[PDB]
Amino acid sequence: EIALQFAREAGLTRLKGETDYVLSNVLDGLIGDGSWRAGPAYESYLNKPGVDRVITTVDGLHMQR
Amino acid sequence: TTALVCDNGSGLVKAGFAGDDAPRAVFPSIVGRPRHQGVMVGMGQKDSYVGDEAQSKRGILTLKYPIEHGIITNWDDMEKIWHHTFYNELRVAPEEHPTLLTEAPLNPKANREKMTQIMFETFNVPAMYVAIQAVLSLYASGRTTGIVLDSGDGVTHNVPIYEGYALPHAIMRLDLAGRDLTDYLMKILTERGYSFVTTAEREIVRDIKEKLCYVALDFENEMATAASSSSLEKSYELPDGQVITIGNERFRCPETLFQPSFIGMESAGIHETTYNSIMKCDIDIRKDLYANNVMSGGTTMYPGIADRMQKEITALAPSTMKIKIIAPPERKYSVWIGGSILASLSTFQQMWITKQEYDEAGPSIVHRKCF
Amino acid sequence: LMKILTERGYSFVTTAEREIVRDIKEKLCYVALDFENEMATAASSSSLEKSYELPDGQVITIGNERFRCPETLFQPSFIGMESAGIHETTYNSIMKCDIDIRKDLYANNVMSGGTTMYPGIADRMQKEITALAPSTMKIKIIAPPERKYSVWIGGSILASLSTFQQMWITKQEYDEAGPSIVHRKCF
Amino acid sequence: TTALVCDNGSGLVKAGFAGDDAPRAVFPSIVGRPRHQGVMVGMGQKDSYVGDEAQSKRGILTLKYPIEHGIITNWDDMEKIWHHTFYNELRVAPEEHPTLLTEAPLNPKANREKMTQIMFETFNVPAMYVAIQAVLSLYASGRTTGIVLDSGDGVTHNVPIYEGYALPHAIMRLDLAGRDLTDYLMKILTERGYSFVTTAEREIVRDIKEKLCYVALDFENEMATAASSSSLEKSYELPDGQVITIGNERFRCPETLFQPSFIGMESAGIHETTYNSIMKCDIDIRKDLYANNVMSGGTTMYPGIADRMQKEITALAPSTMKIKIIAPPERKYSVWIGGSILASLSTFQQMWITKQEYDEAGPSIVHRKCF
Ligand SMILES: Nc1ncnc2c1ncn2[C@@H]1O[C@H](COP(=O)(O)OP(=O)(O)O)[C@@H](O)[C@H]1O
Ligand SMILES: Nc1ncnc2c1ncn2[C@@H]1O[C@H](COP(=O)(O)OP(=O)(O)O)[C@@H](O)[C@H]1O
Ligand SMILES: Nc1ncnc2c1ncn2[C@@H]1O[C@H](COP(=O)(O)OP(=O)(O)O)[C@@H](O)[C@H]1O
Ligand SMILES: [Mg+2]
Ligand SMILES: [Mg+2]
Repeated sequence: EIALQFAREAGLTRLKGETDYVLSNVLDGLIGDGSWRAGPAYESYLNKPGVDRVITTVDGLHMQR
Repeated sequence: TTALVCDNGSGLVKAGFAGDDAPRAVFPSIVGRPRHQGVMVGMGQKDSYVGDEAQSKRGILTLKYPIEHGIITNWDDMEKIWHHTFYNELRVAPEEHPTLLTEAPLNPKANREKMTQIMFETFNVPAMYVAIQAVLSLYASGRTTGIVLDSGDGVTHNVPIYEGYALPHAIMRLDLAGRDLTDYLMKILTERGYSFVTTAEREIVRDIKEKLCYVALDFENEMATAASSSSLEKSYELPDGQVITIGNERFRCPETLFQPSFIGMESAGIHETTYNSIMKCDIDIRKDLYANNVMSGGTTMYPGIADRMQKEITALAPSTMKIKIIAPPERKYSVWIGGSILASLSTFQQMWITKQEYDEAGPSIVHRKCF
Repeated sequence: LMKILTERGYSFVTTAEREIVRDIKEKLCYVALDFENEMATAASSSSLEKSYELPDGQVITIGNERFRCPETLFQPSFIGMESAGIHETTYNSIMKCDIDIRKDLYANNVMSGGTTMYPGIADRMQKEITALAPSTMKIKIIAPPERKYSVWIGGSILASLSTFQQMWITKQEYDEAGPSIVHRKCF
Repeated sequence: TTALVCDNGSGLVKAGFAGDDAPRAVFPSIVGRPRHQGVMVGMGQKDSYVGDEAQSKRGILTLKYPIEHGIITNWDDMEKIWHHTFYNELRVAPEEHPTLLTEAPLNPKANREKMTQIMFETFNVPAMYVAIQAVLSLYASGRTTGIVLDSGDGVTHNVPIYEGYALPHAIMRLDLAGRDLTDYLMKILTERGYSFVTTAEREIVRDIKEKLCYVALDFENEMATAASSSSLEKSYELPDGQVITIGNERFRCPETLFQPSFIGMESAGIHETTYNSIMKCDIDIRKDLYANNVMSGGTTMYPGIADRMQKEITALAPSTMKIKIIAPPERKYSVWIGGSILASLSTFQQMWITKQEYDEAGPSIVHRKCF
């Protein structure tokens, strides 16, 4: 779990396959499936399937059209 | 005469009669005052609103919590709260009932001193008593050995008890509870364009957290899944008809309990706090304390929290020990149930703080006849 | 309406003619539910046209001016103003209040005054606000028949409530504070 | 190659080359369209006027602000403004120069995503980076420790930094800024009979607010002076030759910054927000934060606002601490100067987000290499 926490937050698995080969065996020893080379999956807010423009209390004092 | 049990928690107030199975009145511990200037004469407006009444009209009020991190900051508001609890929900006369109270461990002593003074002067109660919430929680579950993790709205504390003997030096306290989770969710919700800033909108975020949050068994595994598809997404309807949709915010908000560093606190997660508290007891009672974890309080109602706690403790404890986490379905009211049980025991009737005693000793008597 | 009746050769330029045109507007105009749809019908046939008798015996007939005149309430662009329509003004007026009272304010649209008396204006208001409002919310328009005198009736009520006789302004108070007292005592 | 810094604020857009002392181009962020009919043929009237040409001809246009409360709302209008900034105001090709963009803290994450995508697809910039405006304000001050209060046209926010270490949990954001003050001044000017309702007449109110308003040291004493005599009354000449005179409105309009309840907002004034943001930090850095208050933004240029800030904070902080407010004369352009410094540092050349790095991870990359 600690290795995955560094990967997602800091970026330990940025190279995602061309690491120093010292960090490789340590990760390979921790998780043997070898799935860390894929990279940490990230959520993209560009698409917005559930985009919900919401006028709350503050946003309702100042708008256009 | 009939005894009264009043659990004045940070978020909600539980009240009722001793010997009952459930509290009779449960209302939020909020006092609201108008923020706009009135224009229509004849209806009449009160200067303040208390409890459910302040919740209904929250669109024109500012709601102030009289209790913060378990310590009563505003005393006039708490006086009004007790007035309400005594005359508009239970419909009782305080002078004719012995009332019981609860207090979080390791709190300032001025808090309980003022509580005792207020109840013996403003309301003239014939008898009173202040108990530690964890002890009542242990009474409610019908056990005399185990470690209690009571996590309410303001305070999350651990109190290990063995064979009716507590170990005060092992008691932990952490000011990380439901209100901080609500604040963290209010901060995180801005990542999706939803902005809640007003005190009325704080309550809405609280309802969202109550109805849509859960604790993930594997945090990194859960985050990956929500980033891969839209399975975990759910939509909530705002009071004005608009709809919002929250994704990984569902399990990020409660994760502050296990990773306090999200909100800038240096303390350890509640699992590590429980382990540290167990490890500070004697070596001969750790086997029993491992196998009698009792959770109670509102913050322990997130679905799946029991499994995550069991997994973390097992990861911390030695292999040969057996870890059992006890989560009764009525744990939200465990403190009040325990208080009702304690007030109905015959042996306890000799432990009340009578008015006579208070008069002779003074508000200082709360530090002797109470733990 | 004065500027638009010139399109049929009718000219009104003096104040008495102003009152006459105002009377025509009171007696013949109405608010069309779909301005674009109603404009097609008027240009297609002559069912919408009516007749009015001028004070000196001449007879005038007006067509699409019946519902183009009151449309300026919804599209102030007709008289050159940049401001938005009354429906969108009401919508904005609600979005500037606190989120917990929007539900109640949708369900209590009260309308009053003579300009509100046009036939069908309540239905057009309801349709426009429903178009602007969220789908779940219920839009209800309250249009009492005597709304031409709602302000006076409310004044009559407020001047007769017992709890009001302490909110007066008296000459003795006037002499001490001067004309500035009105902002301090009244809203 | 030379870098560009583009501080696309809510009210004005600042642009220039890195290493330069002042922005080369400053123009209002307005996109305008005609609201009449063009009866003269042969002029070939265009569709949209952007920038100064919109202000000059505003008598026949409707003016629309694409950025509001620091959040871009009309992306086509923003695209037009960026196109104008790159081509007609700087006379440079965006495809050959690195660019730096600024953003307010606590914005929705989708806001910077679309900025990154537009820069990397429509303009094909070689590299780009997004920084928080508050941090860049500290770079221009030549300081590495202090709390910044940035207040522009849309957003007023606080960011505490100690020894180059930011504390995200103490960041404050308040949507109360210059546009709100202009609207409140419009609403108050109807008391003297002056009426302003069109967008073109909004800009005149902005000009009179800039040229006549000042922050009062003591509000109540200032009101009495205004009502007693005519000393504070000043005259302004409208563009048509008509003259207006305003009285206490000179210092009532900026008072909203300290009393948000004037415009119906519930949050506290800027002074209390600044004090609260410091008090959320560790107690061992509060002395430096009191000693290094830095202010920036247009809404800070009111005469005598720094003295009011000092008086207000010193009344809240303990008596032993020293409050030093820093208000450099060029603080209206602090953010751009800080950006120009940052893009010019050799050690910053490795923090750019390149096109080769963009496509690899998609627009999501902006949430990792930036803050
Ligand atoms: N089903 C639920 N899911 C998540 N949180 C809950 C749920 N029910 C209650 N809570 C939380 O519990 C808190 C109050 O519970 P409680 O322990 O009664 O507080 P207190 O002990 O102060 O009275 C609330 O702040 C709420 O956030
Ligand atoms: N039946 C009607 N249909 C349409 N318009 C009307 C009608 N009656 C009155 N009006 C309009 O209402 C306007 C003023 O009415 P009223 O509500 O008395 O104004 P005020 O509120 O200023 O007293 C008049 O100019 C007239 O054009
Ligand atoms: N001398 C001044 N006095 C008062 N207000 C000013 C002055 N100069 C600029 N402003 C205000 O500053 C606001 C925008 O300034 P600026 O900080 O550049 O905004 P942004 O940071 O969004 O570019 C304008 O709305 C204007 O009202
Ligand atoms: Mg409790
Ligand atoms: Mg700016």
